[PDB]
Amino acid sequence: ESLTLQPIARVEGTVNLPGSKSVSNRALLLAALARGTTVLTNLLDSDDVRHMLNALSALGVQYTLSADRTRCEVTGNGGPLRSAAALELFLGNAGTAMRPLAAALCLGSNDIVLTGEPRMKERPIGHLVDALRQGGAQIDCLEQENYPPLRLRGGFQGGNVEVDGSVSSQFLTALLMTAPLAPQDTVIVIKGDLVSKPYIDITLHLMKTFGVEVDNQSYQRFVVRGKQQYQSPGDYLVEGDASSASYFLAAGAIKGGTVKVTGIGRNSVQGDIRFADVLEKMGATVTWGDDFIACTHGELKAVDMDMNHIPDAAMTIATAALFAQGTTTLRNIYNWRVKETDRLFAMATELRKVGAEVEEGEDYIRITPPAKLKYAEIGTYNDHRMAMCFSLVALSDTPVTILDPKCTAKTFPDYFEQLARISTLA
Ligand SMILES: O=C(O)C1=C[C@@H](OP(=O)(O)O)[C@@H](O)[C@H](O)C1
Ligand SMILES: O=C(O)C[NH2+]CP(=O)(O)O
Repeated sequence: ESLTLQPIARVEGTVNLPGSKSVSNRALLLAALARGTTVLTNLLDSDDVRHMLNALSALGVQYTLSADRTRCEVTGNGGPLRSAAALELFLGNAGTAMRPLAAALCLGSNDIVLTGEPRMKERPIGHLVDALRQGGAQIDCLEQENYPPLRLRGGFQGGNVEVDGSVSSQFLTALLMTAPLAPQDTVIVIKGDLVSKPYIDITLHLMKTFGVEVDNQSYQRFVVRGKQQYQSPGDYLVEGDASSASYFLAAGAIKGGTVKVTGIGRNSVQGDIRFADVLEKMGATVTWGDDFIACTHGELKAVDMDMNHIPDAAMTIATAALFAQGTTTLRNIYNWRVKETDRLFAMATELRKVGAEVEEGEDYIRITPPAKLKYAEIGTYNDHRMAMCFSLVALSDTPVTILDPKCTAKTFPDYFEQLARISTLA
């Protein structure tokens, strides 16, 4: 399957964003654990959220979904999830299901196997397993240490644990969400650097919404009290996805017009709102509201930036760079290599097909645009963001053909229709 995007002369309009994947999967898990019934509004319907919903169903969590799957009423368990069955749960390639559930299912005495798609068995989890085992959990890595599939037999108590923060923030996120329900207090020491720090902020905001605080000592040590229970907030509004927003804001920066996204704004908890600052640095004009961000085209110039704070939206800069004057350098993005695909390899390979010169560094990418873009069929590596990032090539005089366009469904099933709504073809 393939989708050819014809050249787009102008983009403009307003996009009502689908829900945030990151917020959706945290909110579902916390609602499942909490005391009380939580009503989630603007929940994302996408593969990663569906895998979480299916796992929660299999684990006995009671919830209802609206017809469009964006409103979800969760009856909280008031405690750790429990199953009497020797289940195997398939989690696709959803890190925000696999990592949080691997920790949560270490509470108690279940016997559950977590698995997923082939790529998920190549995505690291050992830093999380190590910390959970230090806290008393029984875990078997059925194929190889540091990777799924995992057999979880429970037993997490708490105590003094160390977690490496240098590969994924999700390991720390998973520990933080599980530790409050453990029988003992947990002190989490971060071994070295912490990547993707804004996602830790999301986790802490969500936990606070659900009635639980922790002592964050400069992102280097966390003190969590055990014996707690999450408390439903009642209604909870899931923010629009700021990573999904990046494509539309960039499209405005490149080929607007003014493109406005709604459902996020200056006070959002998602770190990817900071992507708009990069477009501003490149020369676009950005306007902020409490519930919108808008971007208007101006002449674009390349940037050289550390992107560790926005690793997902950073991919959008890599293709927006094709429209900027000069060489763009994106630094401190090593964990691109351990995500839906090796994104440093994939982005460099596909950028070259449209004519860019690319230096693929170990943990950075340097992109020098060609004078004129070339027509290419873009491989997407079963990676939603490869498809969405390369859609921007069509904001030029050259079409682009996106292979396997349905991979956008990991986070954004209707991406191409939403892009078309704001596009005027040349
Ligand atoms: O916690 C989260 O919601 C996420 C954390 C990030 O992963 P890393 O911490 O591995 O960079 C990000 O890439 C992912 O899409 C969502
Ligand atoms: O969404 C992204 O760009 C990266 N997702 C990684 P996951 O959410 O599967 O851990």
